[PDB]
This record gives sequence, C-alpha cells and structure tokens, in this order.
Amino acid sequence: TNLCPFGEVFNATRFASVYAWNRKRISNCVADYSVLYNSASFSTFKCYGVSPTKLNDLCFTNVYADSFVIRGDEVRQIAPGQTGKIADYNYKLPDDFTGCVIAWNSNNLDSKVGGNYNYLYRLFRKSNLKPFERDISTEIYQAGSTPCNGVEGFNCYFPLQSYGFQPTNGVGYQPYRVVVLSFELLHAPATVCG
Amino acid sequence: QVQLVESGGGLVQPGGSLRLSCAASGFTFKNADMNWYRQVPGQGLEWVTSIYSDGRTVYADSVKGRFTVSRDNPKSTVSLQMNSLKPEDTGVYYCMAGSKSGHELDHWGQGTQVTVSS
Ligand SMILES: *[C@@H]1O[C@H](CO)[C@@H](O[C@@H]2O[C@H](CO)[C@@H](O)[C@H](O)[C@H]2NC(C)=O)[C@H](O)[C@H]1NC(C)=O
Repeated sequence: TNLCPFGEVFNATRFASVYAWNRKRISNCVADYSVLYNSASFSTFKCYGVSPTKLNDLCFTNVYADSFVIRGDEVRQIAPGQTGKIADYNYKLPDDFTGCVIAWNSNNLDSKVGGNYNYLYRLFRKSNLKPFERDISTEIYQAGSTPCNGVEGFNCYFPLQSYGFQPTNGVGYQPYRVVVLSFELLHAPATVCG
Repeated sequence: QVQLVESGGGLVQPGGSLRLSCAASGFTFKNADMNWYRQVPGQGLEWVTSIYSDGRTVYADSVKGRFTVSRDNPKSTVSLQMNSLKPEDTGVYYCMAGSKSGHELDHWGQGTQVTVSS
C-alpha cells in the first residue's frame, strides 16, 4: 500500500491555471509508471534526460508534479528552449530538465457551452520567467510609455486573460491537461523508486 | 476606451452581506459575458461566478446558494449579491468582460477589497 498517489494528480477534479500552476511533491513511496502507459488517453508523453520505455526502473530524490491546463496549440511550448506566451510568461522549463511531460485532451471536462472562464493565462509581462518561476502578480501592465497608476485603459491592460474553452473550438484551442513530472537528482539519497 | 468600474467592497463581520457593482462603458453590454474572480493575497485568482448574455448563471461550489449575480442590461451593471459571508471569502474581487469579437481582449475592473473576520 506504499504506492505514490498518481491518481491524486491525473485523476484530480480541479486543475490550476497555467499562470498559477499547482505543484505536488512526491517522496517515500513506490512509483509504478507502468499503469500510466496503460491508459492510452494521453496525447503527449515525452520524457527528457531519461527514456520513457526504460522507466519504472529508476530512483530519484524528489518527484515534483506540476499540473495545469493550456490549449493544444500551446502544448509544444512545454519543453526546454521553447518560446511563446506560455513558455515565456507562464511556465518555463530549464534547459537541463530531467523529467517527463504528459498531456491529454480534456474538452469534455474543462470546456462548457458559452466559454469556460475558470482557466486563465498570463498574456503580458515585462520579462520572461525563470525555470520553475511562478508569477501570480496582477499588476497592470504598462504597454507603452504612458503610466497606468493601477488603472486599466490606453496602453494599460490587465496581465491575465481567459481562454473561454468551448466544445466547438478547433483542436488547437481545446483545453489540454498537462502534468510535468520533474525528477530531481542530488547528492542526497533517493526516496522515489519502485 | 472600454472601462469597468467596480464598487461595493469593505469590511464585514462573519455573516454579513455585500453587493458589488460593475459599471460597463464602451461596448455592447447586452451581448457580453461577465465574470467574477477573487484573489487572496498570496494565491491566484479563483473563479467565483459568471453570467452570460443568455442570462444563465453559474456559481462555484464554494459559494453555492450564498452568492447571486444580477445583470441590469439597460443600466449595464453587473451586481454580485454576496450574502452570508465567511472568513474564507476575504480577498480582492474582480469583474471582467470578455470575448465574442475574436481579436479582442478580456477587459477587467480595478478590483475591490473584501475583508471578513472577527
Ligand atoms: C483514474 O480512474 C480510472 C478509473 O476510474 C483508472 O482507470 C483504470 O480503468 C480500468 C478499466 O476501466 C480499470 O480496470 C482500472 O482498475 C483503472 N485503474 C488503474 C488501471 O489504475 C485510472 O487508472 C485512474 N488514473 C490514475 C492516474 O490512477
């Protein structure tokens, strides 16, 4: 019964927005990645630094599970060295990233008629994010040389933005649930095997 | 210039009632979706409720039966009747209008602080 809670992340009910992604650290348990492949519901299942076929035979110090929701057009930006609104302003992975990137379509769950305004994404930011940096600031972005004084208007836009997922949208704009597993290896003993 | 003017924050004891208002100017209000979000200092925005142009109202399960959204289309006003408040409802509330026009952006309000504690 010492199994790592995989269902608590993938089979979760709510998924955070990409600008305020949710991270759950997993340690001291048995990680069975074989049941992950036995689902076939994932559109993207790519790993970096390790081979996904040779998984379930490794050990790591800590395992961080970052879960959020973006659209299919932006799933390509969940990779080291990528650019775009998601990779620069919302969730940036390091170049020396050693983990796996899992994603699957959730149109029947994260999309309602008229627009699912529950999910947001940062659109404007004065600079890009660092690896594993989260920016939840709602400061009014100054688009031009005109100041804003915390009030929206001309050249002053709200930093966040909603997706408005609809079931009738294109496949690129439909919502996709992403779970980025980070495998940390330090000089400390490992706690996640199995 | 699209503007959203928020109003109706303030301090309230656990169990009080509030009525936040959103003043919309610069677009067709009768054909726009209006949404409410609250942000506790330290966390991201949480979707509170929404009311579409169809008049359909959708509420989060955390405020089910306690909040209510109004839509005064001639006045172009979004009213959020916040009733039976709890300390967990403390935070800055935002009303935003968005979408329907493609190359547009969701316009947001300036926010109103709401505090509930004793
Ligand atoms: C999320 O829950 C589903 C079921 O609600 C799990 O899917 C498997 O489904 C098969 C066939 O219906 C069952 O025989 C298995 O018992 C289910 N569980 C397995 C294989 O672990 C799904 O695995 C769950 N997701 C996670 C990450 O545990």
